[PDB]
Parts: sequence; C-alpha cells; structure tokens
Amino acid sequence: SKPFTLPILTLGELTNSRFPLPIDVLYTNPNESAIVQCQNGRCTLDGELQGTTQLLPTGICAFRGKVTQQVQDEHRGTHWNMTVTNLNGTPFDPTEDVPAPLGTPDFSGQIYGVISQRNTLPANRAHEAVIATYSPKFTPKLGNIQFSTWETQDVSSGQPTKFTPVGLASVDANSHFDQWTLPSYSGALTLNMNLAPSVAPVFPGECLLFFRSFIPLKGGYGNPAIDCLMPQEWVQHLYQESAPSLSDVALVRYVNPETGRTLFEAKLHRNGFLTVARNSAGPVVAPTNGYFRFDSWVNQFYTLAPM
Amino acid sequence: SKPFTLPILTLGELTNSRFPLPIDVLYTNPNESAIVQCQNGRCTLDGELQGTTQLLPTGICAFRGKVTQQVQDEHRGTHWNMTVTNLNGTPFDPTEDVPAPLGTPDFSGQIYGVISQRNTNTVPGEGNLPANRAHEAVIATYSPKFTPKLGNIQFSTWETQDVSSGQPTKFTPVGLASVDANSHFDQWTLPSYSGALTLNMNLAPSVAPVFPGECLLFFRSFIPLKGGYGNPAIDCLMPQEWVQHLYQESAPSLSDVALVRYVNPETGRTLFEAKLHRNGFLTVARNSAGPVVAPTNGYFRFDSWVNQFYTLAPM
Repeated sequence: SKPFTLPILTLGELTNSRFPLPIDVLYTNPNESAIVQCQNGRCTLDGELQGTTQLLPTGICAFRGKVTQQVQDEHRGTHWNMTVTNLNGTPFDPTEDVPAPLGTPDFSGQIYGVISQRNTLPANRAHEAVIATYSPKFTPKLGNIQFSTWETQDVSSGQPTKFTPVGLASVDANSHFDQWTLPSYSGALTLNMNLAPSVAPVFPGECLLFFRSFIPLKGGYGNPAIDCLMPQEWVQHLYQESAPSLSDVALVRYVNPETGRTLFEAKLHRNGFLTVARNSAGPVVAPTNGYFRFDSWVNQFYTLAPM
Repeated sequence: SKPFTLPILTLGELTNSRFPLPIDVLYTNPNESAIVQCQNGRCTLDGELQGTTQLLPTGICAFRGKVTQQVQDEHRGTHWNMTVTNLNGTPFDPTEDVPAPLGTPDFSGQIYGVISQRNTNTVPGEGNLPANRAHEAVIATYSPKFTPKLGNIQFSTWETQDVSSGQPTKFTPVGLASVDANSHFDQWTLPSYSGALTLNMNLAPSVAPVFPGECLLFFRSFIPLKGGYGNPAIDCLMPQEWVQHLYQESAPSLSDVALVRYVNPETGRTLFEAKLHRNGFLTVARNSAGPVVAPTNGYFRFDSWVNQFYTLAPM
C-alpha cells in the first residue's frame, strides 16, 4: 500500500489554494460561527479534487472568455458582460458535476484584478477590473459573469479575454467581503450544487487550522486575509501521489528539522483539512524552518496533544 | 539510489517558471542566435536551484519592499523608487551568491503589473486598521535604475500621486506594457542586476544542444499586453512544477542525460523522445521552429539514463 506523504515545504515555500498569494502564517479561529465550505483548495487525502479545485496556481480566481456588451453603471464606472469558458478554452458544460468552471472564486467580495485581451500581429489591451461575486450578474455556472472597470470605453467585444486576479477592491461594509460566504454560482434563487462538503472539528477542544494569506486592497482601510484548508502544493502533491487513505484521520507533526523536535501535532482529515487542540484565535508562532510530517493513521477519537 | 522521476502532468496542468502563466505549447527555435541563459526556472535534475530561481509560483517576477520617493525620469509617466527585500521580507544580502533577489525578472522588457501598498501605521478610528492603495505599474528591467542586486528598483505609474512613501509595497506581475521596438523586449537578454555598465554574477549557466541535429525544447506561454500589437511569448526550460518536483525528490543523477518520452496516456504510445540534461533542460532532434502540435493528454515520462552519445529518434 503506497505510503501517504506530505511535501517537505516550509510556510515560506507554500502558496494559498484560494487566491494567488504566498502563505503568511498558520491561523486558528475557534469561535467562527460560519460554516466553512470553501470550494478551491479542496482535495481528499487520496488525491480526488473536489469543488472548483484545479491544479494550476495561475487558475485560482481566474476567468477566460469573451466580452459581449457594455452596460453603464447608474452612478460611476462601466460594466461589461462576459461569457466564460473553461480555463483551457473549451466550452464550459453546465451538465458536468462541478459547481462552476474550475478556478471560479469561492467567496463573496469585490475581486480586483486585470482584464487583458488579445484579438483574434493582433491588437491588445488591458485594464484594472473588479468582479462582484455577490452580484446577481455573477452566474459562472450559467456561463456568464460581469466585471466593472474605471476605464470607460477601451474593452472590446468578441475578443479573447483573461482575468488575472490581484486582490480585493474594498472590504468596506458595502463591498460584502465574507470569505466563508459562497457565491450563488447560478444566481440568487438557485441552489449551488456539486459542492465539496463543509468541514468542522468533531471532537471537543479542537478547531480548524488554516494556512492564512493577506490579500492586497485597491483602496480603503483593512488588513483582509484568505484562509485555505491546505496549500496549493498539498493539492498538487496529493493528486500526484493518490495514496490510499488507511483511516479517516491522519496524525501529522509540525517539526523543526534543525532540532528534530515536534512543535505541535494536528489531525489531517480524509476530506482534506486540519484540526488542532487549541482554544485561542490568532497566528501560530513557529520557527520559519518548520513543516508538517505524516506520522500515522489514527481515528476520530484520537486525542491531540494540546497546543 | 532514489529513482529519478518527473511529475505526471499534462501541458494543461503546467505553469511557466519565468512568468506566472500556464504553459500553452511546446516550442522549438533551432536558429536562435542569442545565448540562452535565463535565470528563473533553473534547477538541476538532482534538485539544486540555480540563478534567481525560487519555489513559489507567486514569487516569479514579483518584488516586495518599500517605496522611498517619487523620482524624476525623462520617460513618460510618474516614477517611483522602491527598496526591495527578499520575497520573505528579510533584508536582501548582496553578498549572497545569487545574481539578484530570488524571483527577480530574468529578461529585458517593460513588465506590467500592479503595485499595492498596505500601510504599517494603523488608525484607531478605523479599528486599528491600515490604509491601502494599488495602481497599475511598469518596471523597465533594462533601465539603469533597475538595480535589484543593490536592493533598489524603479517603477512607473499612470497614477500621478497616490503612492505613499515609506510604506510596504508589493509588485504583482501581469504581463508586458508593450513590445514595440522602443520597449526593448528580449526574453534572452538578461537585465543588468547591479546597473548600467556592471557585470552580472552568480549566474546559472547557458544551455545549448551539443549534438548535431538537436535543438532546445521549450515550454512556451503567451504573455498579456497592456497595449499595442503583438503576440509575445516567454519560453522556459522546465515548468515550475518540475522545479518543485526535482527540489522535493533530489534524486541522484546517474548520468548527464535522462531519456524521456512524451506519451499519449490514452493510446500509451510515444509521440516523440527527448534528452533531459543534468543542468535542467531538454533537447530534441528537430529541424524546424514553431509549436509542437501534440495531443492534449500528453506528458513526459522518464525512461532511463543514457549519455551524450545517445541518438534521438527524429520528431
């Protein structure tokens, strides 16, 4: 039976699976009231990608498609309707068992990035853009979304278009940033489907352990973060290896390789998430050389050493 | 001896190691006159990173640092100097044996992206949260003010004033600003990392075929443009995932040349074979330039260790 492994990568060698950002810190928040059911960075320990998860770091929160119409906002700015395809350019088939095109953002907010176009030597243009994933017009599962620009005219219809994500536009009240609220992939009156399951601790005194990244802002006040369940390199590694899961919970140890000492241990659950025995919120303070190593398979009743 | 392996990844599951882009096609250009000596996407088969190569896909052509002030420049736009640190935020030590901070761009051009800032100082009335701003920006890597090995670079903005002095600053690369002749795009021309008239150091070595009839094989990506005409590309020697895999495995190289086969897993047939050289690059027996037109399910599989005298089947 092919032994289960994790890559050997410090935090400073990992990237977020929910937005294109380096991992900054490990993080807990036991009092979280929201259901945690993110759709990017979802992979079982035996290498089954779930939700909208795909392998490319460049595909996370990306879109490809073509613009079809300009629609002026009532007050300021300009909106553009965009038909979206799969990231590989093939038509998105809404009958496939996925929530939305792979890579689609998995949270409510105003996602800031750049729209670029290369016409079918060709002409090109790029501009800053914002995608409001809570908008009624955000319907990627139906094959269409809308983005807005500060630029008022120089976006072409019927030409190949790329969205490269950069950060958030705002985290003000009216910008509806909530990293645990899913978009309505087909619009507000329709249920999302084919979702990766929600995740939670099941044992008293445990809480989720996240890989946290701070996300840039176009403007305003804030220090927003995006928390993923596993970094993108772990998704990539599990997919490659596809090791059989020998129980429902792996025990992993966060080790300092210089000293050989274990700093703490965590449960790595079959569906692809970590819990720890910690009763506080905030960053985990740990040496920069540290990383997780698989120890053994255990079960739901295993008691983790407190942090 | 730990067996050598490549990941199992189709072209549509690979990304470029020289710019944050998916791999679009395999590509050859036998009559290339330039010396091929890129500094990102450099890794030996036994896992030794070279040049300015680092592991993060978010680190490629990225910078972290602090704006100092707006500066004068004769060129169009508003210009800003920024100090640069290592990508992990630690001070860049110019005495380390690297050409420049890891992730620094390795080609001449006008790199287009976004500069973003999050202030250090916070406001009590705003919940002790900091102010932020971001704007489109261009870094001309051929500029005499592009001196990353000295810990400083310059970028230009269309925005004329809303960039703050002394505040933490990130550059997120997106594409190129232009490929007109006056924008000096040349993917095989290295920047001068310490400025005009200085010699670069600590470079990963140049790469070339050393067997008649062979040429380099590249993983090509098309790079976005802010404006103007063009369909520019960036060619890497190995995708970022191969750098990441080789670093993980660190398998001993049992000769100077690994034979690999590009396979269609559907039919299990070999489309062509290639040499994967110790220093981290591929050659094939091909006598034309342009894309390699191959099934989308295709990937390289390690076959065996051969040597420099092995003759490849023509593509």
